[PDB]
Amino acid sequence: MQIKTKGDLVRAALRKLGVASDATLTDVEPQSMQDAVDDLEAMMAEWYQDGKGIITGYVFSDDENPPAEGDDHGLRSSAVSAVFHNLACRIAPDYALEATAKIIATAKYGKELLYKQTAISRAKRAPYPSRMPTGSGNSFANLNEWHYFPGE
Amino acid sequence: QLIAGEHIPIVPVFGEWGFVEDKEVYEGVVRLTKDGQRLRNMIMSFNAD
Repeated sequence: MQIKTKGDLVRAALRKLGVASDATLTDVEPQSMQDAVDDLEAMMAEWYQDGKGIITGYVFSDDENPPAEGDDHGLRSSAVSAVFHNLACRIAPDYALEATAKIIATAKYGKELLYKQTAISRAKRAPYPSRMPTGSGNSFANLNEWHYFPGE
Repeated sequence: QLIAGEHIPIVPVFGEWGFVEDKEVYEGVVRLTKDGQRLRNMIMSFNAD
């Protein structure tokens, strides 16, 4: 992917907005880019609820290394589009803007597709209750005196 | 110690007795209802909960 850093993500979001790109004659001053990177970090941290949210492989920047922009985001090839579409939607209000309908639809689709595989993994069935008999047709358990499922 | 008689003094009583594959099996009347009764106990306990 050509989009390999948090600033690359922000640049793609701004280009999707139409605020600034490589072709424009006016560009955003770097405080704006730093604010957008802070917005991206806050959004990703809110998504990834300390390990219980959306799993993406995103690497949160450390304060010791100074510039967040320039750090690789660590996302897979398939999450970049979702993340930067959501970022465009999230940082549109800074510039007195409203993300267009196509951008909003793509943001929804990307977030859902991001959670799809983790939802499939998290859809698990709990073990048998502690009061559930093992069955006399299991032979091994009957002979080992393990007539009831442990549970929990 | 020699004891009286020509036979071993222990007499066994069997229920449903047989050999399956060179292995003894003997069964009463209770072995075969344990599954149903355990299930009934479990379902009654679930309903009481």
